[PDB]
Amino acid sequence: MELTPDQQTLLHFIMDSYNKQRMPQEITNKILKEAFSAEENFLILTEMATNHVQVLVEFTKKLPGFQTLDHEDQIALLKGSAVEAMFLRSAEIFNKKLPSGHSDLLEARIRNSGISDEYITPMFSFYKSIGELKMTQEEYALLTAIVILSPDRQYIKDREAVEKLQEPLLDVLQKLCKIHQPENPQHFACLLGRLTELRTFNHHHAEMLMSWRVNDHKFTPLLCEIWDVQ
Amino acid sequence: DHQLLRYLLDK
Ligand SMILES: COc1ccc(-c2nc3ccccc3n2[C@H](C(=O)NC2CCCCC2)C2CCCCC2)c(OC)c1
Repeated sequence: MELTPDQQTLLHFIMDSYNKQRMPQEITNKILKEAFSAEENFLILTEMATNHVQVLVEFTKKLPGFQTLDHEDQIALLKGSAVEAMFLRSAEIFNKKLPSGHSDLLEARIRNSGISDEYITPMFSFYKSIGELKMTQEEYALLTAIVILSPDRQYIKDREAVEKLQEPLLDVLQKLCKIHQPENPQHFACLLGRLTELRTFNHHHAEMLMSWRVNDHKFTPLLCEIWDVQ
Repeated sequence: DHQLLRYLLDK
C-alpha cells in the first residue's frame, strides 16, 4: 500500500519542480484587490498564461525520461497538454482556502472578467467538481505530470515510450489516493475521470479567448504557438 | 510552426 523509497524520491522531485510555479496568492491578491475592465483582465490573463507556459516547459523538461523521448514527440506532448495543465492550475488556485467571503468575490470577479456566459458555466462546473475531490498539492502535481505524459496525444510517433514514463506516476498517484482518502476507494478513478473533462476545454479554448468582450485580442508570440490563435 | 516551443525545449 505504502510508497517505496524510489517512489518517495520521485514524488518529492515532482513536488520540488511543481513548487517553482507562481504562488496562488500572487494571482488571487491581484484579482481580489481591485476590479479591472475586460480589457485589463484580458492582458492579466495573457501575462499569467505566458508565465504558466514558460514554467510548464521547465517542469516538463525535469520529468524523468522526458529528455530521452524523440524531439518531435516532446513538442507534441507540450503542445497537447499546455491548455489542460493551465485549467488544472486555475482549478487548484480557485479551490485554495481563503478568508470568509473571498472565494465568492473571486468567482464574481472571474464571472465579470470579459469571458462569454457560455464558457463560464462549464468552467465553474469543472472548478467546483475538482474542489469536491479535496486534492492535496501532491495530487495536483502528479495529475499535471500525468496530463503532460499522456501517450494518447495526437502526432505521437512512439506511444509506448510515453506510456513507460506515465505508468510509474500513475502508480504513485494511486498509492497517494489510497493513503489520503482510504474512506473513498473511488478517489483515484474520480481523478482520472476529471482528465477527460479537462480534454473538453481544448476543443473550444480558442473560441473562449476570441469571445472575450474586448476590441483587440492581442496574444504574445509564445501563446500563438501554444493556443493556435492569430 | 513551433520554433519558440522548440527553442524553450532545446535551451
Ligand atoms: C479562457 O478564459 C479563461 C477565463 C478565466 C480563467 C481563470 N480561471 C481562474 C481561476 C482562478 C484564478 C484565476 C483564474 N483565471 C484567470 C487567470 O489568471 N488564469 C491563469 C492562467 C495561467 C495559470 C494560472 C491562472 C483570470 C480570471 C479573471 C481575470 C484575469 C484572468 C482562465 O484561466 C485558465 C481562462
